[PDB]
Amino acid sequence: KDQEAKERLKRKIRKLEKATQELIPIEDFITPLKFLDKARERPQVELTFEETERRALLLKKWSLYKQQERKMERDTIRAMLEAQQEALEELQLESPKLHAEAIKRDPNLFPFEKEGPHYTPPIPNYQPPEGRYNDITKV
Amino acid sequence: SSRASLTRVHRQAYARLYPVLLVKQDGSTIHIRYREPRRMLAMPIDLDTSPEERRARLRK
Amino acid sequence: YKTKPTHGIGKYKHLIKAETDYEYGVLNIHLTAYDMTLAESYAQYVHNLCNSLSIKVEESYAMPTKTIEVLQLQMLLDSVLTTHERVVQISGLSATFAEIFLEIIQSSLPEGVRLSVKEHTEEDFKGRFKARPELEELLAKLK
Amino acid sequence: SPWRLLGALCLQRPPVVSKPLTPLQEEMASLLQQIEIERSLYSDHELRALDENQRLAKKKADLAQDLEDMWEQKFLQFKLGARITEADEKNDRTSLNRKLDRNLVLLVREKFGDQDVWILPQAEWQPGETLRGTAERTLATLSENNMEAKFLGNAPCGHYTFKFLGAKVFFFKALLLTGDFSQAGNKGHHVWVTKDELGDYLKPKYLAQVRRFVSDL
Amino acid sequence: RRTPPLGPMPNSDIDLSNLERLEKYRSFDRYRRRAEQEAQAPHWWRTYREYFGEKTDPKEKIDIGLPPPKVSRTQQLLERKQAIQELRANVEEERAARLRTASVPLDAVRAEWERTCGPYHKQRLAEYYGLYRDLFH
Amino acid sequence: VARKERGWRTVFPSREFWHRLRVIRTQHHVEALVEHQNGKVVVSASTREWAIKKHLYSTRNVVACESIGRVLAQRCLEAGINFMVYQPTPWEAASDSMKRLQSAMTEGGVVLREPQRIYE
RNA sequence: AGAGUGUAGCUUAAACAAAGCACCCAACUUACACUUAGGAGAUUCAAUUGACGCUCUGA
Repeated sequence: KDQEAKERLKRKIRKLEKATQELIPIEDFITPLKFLDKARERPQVELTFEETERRALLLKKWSLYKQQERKMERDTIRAMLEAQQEALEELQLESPKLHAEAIKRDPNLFPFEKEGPHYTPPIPNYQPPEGRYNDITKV
Repeated sequence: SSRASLTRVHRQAYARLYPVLLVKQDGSTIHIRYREPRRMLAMPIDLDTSPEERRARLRK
Repeated sequence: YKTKPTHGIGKYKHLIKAETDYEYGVLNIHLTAYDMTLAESYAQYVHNLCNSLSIKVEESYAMPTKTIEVLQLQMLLDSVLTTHERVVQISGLSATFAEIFLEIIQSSLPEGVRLSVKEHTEEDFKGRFKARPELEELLAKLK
Repeated sequence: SPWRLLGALCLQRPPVVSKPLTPLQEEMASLLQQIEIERSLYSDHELRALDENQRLAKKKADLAQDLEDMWEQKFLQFKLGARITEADEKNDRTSLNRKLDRNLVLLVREKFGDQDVWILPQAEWQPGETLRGTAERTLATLSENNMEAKFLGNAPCGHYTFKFLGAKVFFFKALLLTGDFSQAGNKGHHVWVTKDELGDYLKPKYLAQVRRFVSDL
Repeated sequence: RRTPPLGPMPNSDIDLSNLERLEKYRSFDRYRRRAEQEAQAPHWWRTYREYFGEKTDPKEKIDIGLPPPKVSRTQQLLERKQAIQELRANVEEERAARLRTASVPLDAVRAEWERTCGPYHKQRLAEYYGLYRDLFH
Repeated sequence: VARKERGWRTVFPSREFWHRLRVIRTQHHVEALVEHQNGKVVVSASTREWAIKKHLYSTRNVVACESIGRVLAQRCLEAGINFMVYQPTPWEAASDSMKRLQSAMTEGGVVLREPQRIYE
């Protein structure tokens, strides 16, 4: 009884470990079953020539804007990198050990946590109403 | 900066997602696209360690 | 032909892949936000700028979303919200380069986002698969 | 060969509110909302509204509006936070309330025997210590309050020398998580400032190299 | 047995210790372009070219003929840039392009072609048909 | 009656022709070249050329490609070329730009099919 | 204040011209990538020689 039970246990555990673990489905890549109803469909207002022209002009202007943004981003990052590397090579020339010390990593710098900006700053004295939250998830 | 915020919904068969405000416990305000055209949600608070302080906030 | 100088002209297997400090293991980047579209767009921006910087990128995937119901008990009122989570895996980022990398990411970070950056752990990798309870029951039986 | 080596910390506070959008980006956001409502699918709100309107139409021959009215009323009643405070921009330059949209950095009142200079804080390095050590040492010496600047990198951010005999300062960079303005009466006038106003403040050309180094964004 | 390579073997310039940092052929078209470029590049080993190619002498073909006029390249490029400036300044061309309804005067294009760079094309056609090799050897 | 190099069945560009059309779509301009089997060019058209680009708005659009096609058909009728071949890739052929190019050349009076060699 | 330098980001590309590469927006794609369809770019001025911009070297 003892040996048999232990062997069955261990073997079943080994089989489960060697089983191909499935992946939890993502609800974002699954269209709700209640999205295919033909009663929802909306009338499509045909677009005007002038409105479509405005759309295209806006799109191309924004493309120009974004390429300018990435140009200035390139400029900033290149300047920062070259300046950092100049400082680094100067420190290497001066102190031949502190440059290696700086090149050394540090674990406390890997785990970071930060929030994003807000539409408005926090109010000094603001309390919300009394309520509670509850998470809902499936397998 | 914040530039990649305004975007197209990179998904087919997407329902109505209307803009609404979201209020954190700290009073911070954030934009959130949500189903129905509401104007603000607010996050409450539940738990504290001080029993008498919990009772006080319940009174007030 | 072997004897002739033209030997080895066609071989390609050595061209293609076969199948301390300043050496950073595979790092993971979690991005949690209420707006799936904002999260996806930010992850796409990050992936594109990484490809531009020629920094290696193992894979990017979505963690299981989750919906939370919040109810105010002054009278009973209810509401619901959702939270989406994206994840990226990178490697090979230099020491000094990581500084400006993270700095530019923080600067271009848009509102409504919470980003974490950590070392990739088996815990994260196993938190994706279904929490199969069968193994837990068998383990308890063993105990 | 009289030399001297200094380490300095440059903390950068990120803004808490988004940038004020360009009109280009504004009309493109409006256009994106338009395209989204055009190519979007129905929601429960639209379902209930439309089918209740149809029920009313049927019952005439035989709610969503109230909810949105109540929500608009709540929105109008609610008070939002203030973005810009011109009063603080004028008389409270040593504060955060003046600008929440762009990143901030401080400046200290420094004095030297050879030349009085309005520059960024620094400190003297001694052998048994790291440059980052000197950095947080300057931080603890100047802060005198409940604020910590979280570091981001061990590498050097700036190299700047000057002679009289020779002094060489190395700048590291750091992130500010928290910050106050207690002990308001200080000798060193610590003042959070942006890049353009910093340029207006201080002259030097090693500092101009600092200007071209630091990111505008 | 083995013999040393006569010339520099292909794919030798690249490095193998570093492989993932390298940039790859993201596109069949990129690979194809590089392929034909190296194809028309000469080679020391035996190839299709020295069997089915005509083997024209290495010396250029002699011509004591009419030289081109001395056109001021600066003013020429300036006038061209002003023409295209006024073109982009025009208003209907973007609609015509994005609706795919435009055309071009064939006669004007032909005249300007035969004025500017026609003779080169005609020389090419002549040496293709072999008029030069047959007439002037 | 000429002999065309039949073979290269494993390789994509088939040498089984007499006059081939090669189109090049760069990031700036568009080139089209009618050439002989030997690799020698017969006739050319290019958006880089002034006589053609003076008119145009963009050197890369469908309008540009179809104009190049019409001009190259006119030049083929100039040089006597009326039969010729075109080796497109799948997506290259699926692209509507050179689709309209081919159509325009056909209305111009050129067929993109080479007659089968005669010999009994 | 003195030395060097100088085509859009790269190219010892330069007649028939400012070419190729790189890059950007959209679409497919989880995303990248590919592909399609669209987008902006320059040789500072006077005759290779000088004078407007750039780096370095000093206070």
